[PDB]
Amino acid sequence: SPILGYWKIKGLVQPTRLLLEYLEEKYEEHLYERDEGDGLEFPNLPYYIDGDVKLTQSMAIIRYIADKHNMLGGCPKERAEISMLEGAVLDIRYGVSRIAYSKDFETLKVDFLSKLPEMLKMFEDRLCHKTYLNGDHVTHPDFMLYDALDVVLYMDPMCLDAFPKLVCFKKRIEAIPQIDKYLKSSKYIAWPLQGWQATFGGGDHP
Amino acid sequence: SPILGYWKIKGLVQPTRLLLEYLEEKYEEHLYERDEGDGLEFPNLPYYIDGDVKLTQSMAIIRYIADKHNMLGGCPKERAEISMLEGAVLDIRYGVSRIAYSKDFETLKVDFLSKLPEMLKMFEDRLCHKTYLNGDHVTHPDFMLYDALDVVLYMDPMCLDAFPKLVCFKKRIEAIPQIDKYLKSSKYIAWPLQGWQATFGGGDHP
Repeated sequence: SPILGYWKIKGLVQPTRLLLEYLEEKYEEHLYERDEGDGLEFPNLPYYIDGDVKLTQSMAIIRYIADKHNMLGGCPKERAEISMLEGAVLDIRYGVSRIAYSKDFETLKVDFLSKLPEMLKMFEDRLCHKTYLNGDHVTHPDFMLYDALDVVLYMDPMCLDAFPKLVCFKKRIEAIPQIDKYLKSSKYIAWPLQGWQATFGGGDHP
Repeated sequence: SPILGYWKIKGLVQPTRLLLEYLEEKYEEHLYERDEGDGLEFPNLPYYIDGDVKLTQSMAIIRYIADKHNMLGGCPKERAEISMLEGAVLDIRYGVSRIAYSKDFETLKVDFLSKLPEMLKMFEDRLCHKTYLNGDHVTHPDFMLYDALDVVLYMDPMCLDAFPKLVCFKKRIEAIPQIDKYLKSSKYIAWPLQGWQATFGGGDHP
C-alpha cells in the first residue's frame, strides 16, 4: 500500500490527496505534527513511497500518480497543455505561500490580490467552453486549481464574485461523489493551509 | 520554424535554450528588451510557438521540447525521477530569483547560501555514481542544473569548492560540442541573470 508523508496541513500535498481520493486509490499517510521536528534520493516532505518507487518533490509525486493512471496526456501536445495549466495554477498557489510567512504579509497581500483577478480570468475563460480545465474529464490540475481557490477564498472571500464559472467549478469538484465523501470524512485536513507558523493560513484554526 | 519568446536575459528560459542547442533544433527567438514593456491560452513570457502549438509556462515549454524528442522517461517511474530532479533544481533556481529583487537581498543571500550546500550535496551524490543526473545520457534537468550552477557561481564563486563532482559536471556540459559552440556564439546571452531591475544578477553587466 502506497505511503504519502507530509505535515498534517493542506500545504503542497492537498491536491495530491484529492487526486488519490478521486481515483479511489488506497494509501496510508505519515502525518507529521507541529512539534515533530524531531532510498529517498532527495530528502524532503512530501514523500511518496510505493512498491519501491521512493519520491520527493510534490509535483513529481502528483504527476507520478496521474501518470500511473494515464492522466498526463496522450501526445506531447496534450501533455504540455496539462503542464501549462499546472504551472498556471502554481503561480496562484506559490503566490500565496511566497508571502504567507512574511512580516509584511498584510502589505504584500494587497499586491497579490490586486494581480489575482488577471490570473483567475484565464481559468474563467478556459471554463466558459469546458467542464473541467482539460475538457470533459478530470485531470490533476483540476485538483490543484480547487486547492488554490479554497486557499484564496480564505484570503479574500469575495475574490470569486466576478468569476461565476470558477464558483460553479469549485462546487462541481465538491459534487464529485468520491470528493464529497472525502471532504466529509475523518481523513480531511481542513486547517492549516500553510505551515502552522504562517502569518496567513497558519495557526490551529481559521 | 519554432519561435521562443522571452526577455533578452538568461532568466527562466536559459535551460530551454541549452536544450534546443543540444538537440541542434532550429528555432528563432523573439527577444524583448528592457524598455520594450510596450491563440496563447495563458499570456506570459516565455512563449513557445511551433506548428500551431502555442505554449506559455517555462516548464511546460522545456518539457514539451524534451517530450517531442522522447527524453521525458520511458515508464511512469522514469518520468517521475526526471520530474524529481527538475523540482530539486528549481528549488535552487527559484531560491535565487525569490530574493534577487528584494530590498533585503544582501541579508537574504546569507540564509540562501547557508542552505545551498545541503541542496547541492544531493546532486553531488547523484553524480558520484552517474555521468549526468539521469545516468549516461543527457536529460533536460541537466541543463536546468547547469544554469543553476552558473547563477549561484555569480552569487558565491566558492560555493562549488566543496563539490568536485559538480565542478566536473559543469565542465562536462560545457564540453558537449553543440553547447561549447553555442556558448561561444553570437546567440549566447551572458547577462543579465534575472530581470535588469534585479538587485542581484540584474543590470547590463556583471
